[PDB]
Amino acid sequence: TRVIPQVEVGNRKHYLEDKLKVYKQAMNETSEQLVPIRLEFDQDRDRFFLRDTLLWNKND
Amino acid sequence: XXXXXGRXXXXXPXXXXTXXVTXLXXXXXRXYLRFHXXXYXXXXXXX
Repeated sequence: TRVIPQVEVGNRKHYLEDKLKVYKQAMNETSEQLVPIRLEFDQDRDRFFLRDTLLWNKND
Repeated sequence: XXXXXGRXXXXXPXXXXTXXVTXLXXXXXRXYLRFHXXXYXXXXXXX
């Protein structure tokens, strides 16, 4: 018999958010300003190498 | 053969409503907080 808070899925913990903030943002939204984000890291620089592109809402 | 006056028209193949269209040109025809820095044991501990 135990009390287990949760079981990790993919070696991660579940994400728990604030619902009041969710409704506050959702009920006062007007626009969807989108930023194009580009990530580029070499190895003969900072140690890891990684490249990716992404879109991010600035009014978030 | 089909070339007309210097124009090279040779390379061409030679062999509801029902509108009729002209051929050859189509058109209609995580982390949860720990106790410190959460504002207790910073106003407390009568021991």
